[PDB]
Amino acid sequence: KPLVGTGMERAVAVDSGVTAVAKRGGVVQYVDASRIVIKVNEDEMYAGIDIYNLTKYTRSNQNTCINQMPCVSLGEPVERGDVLADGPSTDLGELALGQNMRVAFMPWNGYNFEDSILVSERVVQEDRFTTIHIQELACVSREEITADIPLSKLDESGIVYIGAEVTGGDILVGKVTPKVKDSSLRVPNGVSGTVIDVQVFTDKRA
Amino acid sequence: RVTVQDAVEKIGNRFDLVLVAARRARQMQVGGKDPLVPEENDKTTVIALREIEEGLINNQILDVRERQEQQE
Amino acid sequence: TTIKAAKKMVEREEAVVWDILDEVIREHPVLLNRAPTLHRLGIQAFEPVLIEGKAIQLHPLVCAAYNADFDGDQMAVHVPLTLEAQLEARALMMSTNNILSPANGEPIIVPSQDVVLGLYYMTRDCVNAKGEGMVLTGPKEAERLYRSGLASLHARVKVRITEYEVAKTSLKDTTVGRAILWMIVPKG
Amino acid sequence: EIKELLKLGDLPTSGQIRLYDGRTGEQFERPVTVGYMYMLKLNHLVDDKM
Amino acid sequence: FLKPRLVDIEQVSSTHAKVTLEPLERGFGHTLGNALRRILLSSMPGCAVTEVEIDGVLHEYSTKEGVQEDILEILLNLKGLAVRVQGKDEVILTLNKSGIGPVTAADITHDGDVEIVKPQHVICHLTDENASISMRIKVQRGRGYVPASTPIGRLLVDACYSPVERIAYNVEAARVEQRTDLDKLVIEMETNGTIDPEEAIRRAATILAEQLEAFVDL
Amino acid sequence: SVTEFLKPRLVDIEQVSSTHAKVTLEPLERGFGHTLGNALRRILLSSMPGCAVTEVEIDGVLHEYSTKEGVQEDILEILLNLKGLAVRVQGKDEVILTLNKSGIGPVTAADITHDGDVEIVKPQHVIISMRIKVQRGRGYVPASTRILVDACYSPVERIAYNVEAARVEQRTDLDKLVIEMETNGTIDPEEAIRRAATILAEQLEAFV
RNA sequence: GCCUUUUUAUU
Ligand SMILES: [Mg+2]
Repeated sequence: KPLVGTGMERAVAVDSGVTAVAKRGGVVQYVDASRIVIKVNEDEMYAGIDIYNLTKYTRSNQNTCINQMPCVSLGEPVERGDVLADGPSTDLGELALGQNMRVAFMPWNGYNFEDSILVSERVVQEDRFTTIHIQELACVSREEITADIPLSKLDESGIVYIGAEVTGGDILVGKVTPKVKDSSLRVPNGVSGTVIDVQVFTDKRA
Repeated sequence: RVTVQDAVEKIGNRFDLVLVAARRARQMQVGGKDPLVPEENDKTTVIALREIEEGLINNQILDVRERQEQQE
Repeated sequence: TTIKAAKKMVEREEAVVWDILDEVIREHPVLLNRAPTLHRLGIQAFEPVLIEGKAIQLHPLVCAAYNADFDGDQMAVHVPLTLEAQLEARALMMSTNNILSPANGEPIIVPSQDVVLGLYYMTRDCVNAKGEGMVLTGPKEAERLYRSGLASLHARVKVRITEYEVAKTSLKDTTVGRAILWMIVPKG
Repeated sequence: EIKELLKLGDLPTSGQIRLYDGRTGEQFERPVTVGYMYMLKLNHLVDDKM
Repeated sequence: FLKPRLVDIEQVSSTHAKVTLEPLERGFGHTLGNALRRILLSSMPGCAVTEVEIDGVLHEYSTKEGVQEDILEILLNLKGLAVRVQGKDEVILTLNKSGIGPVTAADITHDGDVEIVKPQHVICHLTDENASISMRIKVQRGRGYVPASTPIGRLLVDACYSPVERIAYNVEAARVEQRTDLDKLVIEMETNGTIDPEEAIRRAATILAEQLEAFVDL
Repeated sequence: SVTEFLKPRLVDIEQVSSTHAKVTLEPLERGFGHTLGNALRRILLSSMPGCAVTEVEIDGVLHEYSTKEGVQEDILEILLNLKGLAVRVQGKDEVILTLNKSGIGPVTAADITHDGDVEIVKPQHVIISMRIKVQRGRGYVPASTRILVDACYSPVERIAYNVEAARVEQRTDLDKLVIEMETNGTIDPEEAIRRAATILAEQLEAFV
């Protein structure tokens, strides 16, 4: 959370739709990062309870992560205007765009000729500023899904499975043309990481 | 090297210095031409300028070295 | 000794690739280039060294020559391939012989913010300082006087200096911080 | 009001406090202004802008 | 020219500890106090998580059914977990936590050499009774800090091999003993608890003295 | 794995003079090149033994503002050059020194007497019945706290360290520590860092 | 394998 902020900081999170805002207040029964249920009180109900599916690690428009973490514990009662799960870059209803670091306004042996920042290794150690960028690699198959080229990241279907630690410069989704030459796509160098989920829609991965 | 102010005082014009250093670099790349300077681990860019630092390579005396290679 | 297996050696990133790389970039000129060049000094050559981090370390002395602070500006970089173009970068486009601006007689290499601030804190006069009114053998002894911590950086003392044009010596009023500068300046 | 808030903590009323250097180990003659200023990482990252 | 001795070690807790370095000469308390402060933060033997292998979930971002805290913040609590090994640099630790209740560090089953000095460290929270978690905590012993970039289900995390967190030294006045230019140096170390604070100064002085042997060679 | 560290090769050991020298230790660990240079810097300036003059006794001169007759020298210059005297003694700590000059002529360190184990290695610099006391001291003392000259006890005059990047073909951003130094010539500059090595090693034998 | 508009953003 911002150590120095404004009273408006509590209002941006409760007005944004990417942060989970409870429609009906009450105590909670099962708090998970995937979904949170809230037992609706006798006055808030009209019955049943409501559910809130939290979008965990989905792709945004700028190839950036969006994840909704919960902020309440088990058995915690909330009202209608309260927040049950903070969104991305949010904690407990306060918008946390960054992290409060121990900033010393002084030059140190260079590195501050202009307004650039000299950062600690502690910031690199405790993951105080490391973010997640979820990029999209779409595959237009006009073109079979089989990866018969003239590897270990595939489940014998031409499609990479969930959780493979790919590296820039390997095959990701096999796409051969009916002729057999390989004209598929690959991962560019510098974005090596794990896959969140491979959405196949319109054959074993589908 | 670091600066080129010692090589430019032997030739004068700066654009004549690039012409004599490029022709010296072509001889050191294809046709042998081991330099008179002490050879170090630096590339042929500095060797083309270290020869003009003391004045053993000039634009007038490089043309008579090309004709000496043509007579042999 | 081929072009196919040499691509496999680069993409594997083993230990022998970096030792080959530092021999190529030991004295190779590399053109640093801002994307807006509304001035002559927007393209300057450099002799880079291999570092970690995917950002270029543009020199602070030529930062005022680029007229571009370190505000997160993303800008280009270029290299000359052939040897007749590499000598154009060392004799004309290098940052060493780009001291004076083409516009005026004042040099374009001007200390803007921080190095001038470190020079200004040294060249100062203070009363009731640590080590006020003591003799010093030379300008190099002021580095011994300050790093040990018994005397302040600004104290009215008398240091011995050797000025050139041939060497003259006089005992004038010079603080501790200005005596650090005499080992930095040249002889003349 | 901030100097009054500095009187509550163990740190003194002055906004700048004296401290030692990392690679040197000497106390500064001029105290610098340390503090928990809110900083944020932008979207322009060097993994994408290279 | 006086050899400092660790004559007193005062520990207010297992996290924060304070040692004494006496006797040191004047001008050397800021010298030896800064030199021991830098090397303690540079490279010291610390034990942290390197690879996590969880059954079910494959990568480090997918949330698991039955937990409350997110799985990427579980690895942050594993980075704050302070463990100590004695004879083996590679160890395998498991959770096997079932039922209701928050996952604590004391629930982690440890061997005879593995000892967790912070039992109150909370890893995550379990809100489902029938759902359970089980991971393979792999802890390596090293120095410095390594990134996560430098086994599909075995998700890679970054390992922080820093057993200390902050080092506090200051020069104070010592006793006379009929000698001038004599000062007292104490060193306050807020550690994770893996290394002994008497052994923290001792091991940092061994690798300091080993680096000074090349200065004898010149 | 955790006890093994990078040791420097000690290749670039050059000397531009007998007093000034520039050494280069490469490679070193990241974060080690600053602390190995800074700790040995303060040892050579504050924590090392040396030999220098302590008190000046000139006939007819009791104050710092005076004028000598018969010689082409002033009072403010005669105690400044004597502070940077390359004086060394090894047998005893406290030793006296006398100076006798007659007529009009320049005074240097060549025509002076040794009076035992006192050695003078720089007789070229310019410095009457002047008696001075040379005793052993540590580091550097000022003339303001003595309340009658400041003693340049340490033989080195200036030491600065610079750290650049080093490459070991398996790690990156390692420290490459260079050390420029200049002394009075009483000890060798290669021996000056070696003397500071044994001073720091004698402080760590109780820990190790 | 691209190209051109539009929007966002940077100097
Ligand atoms: Mg800018």
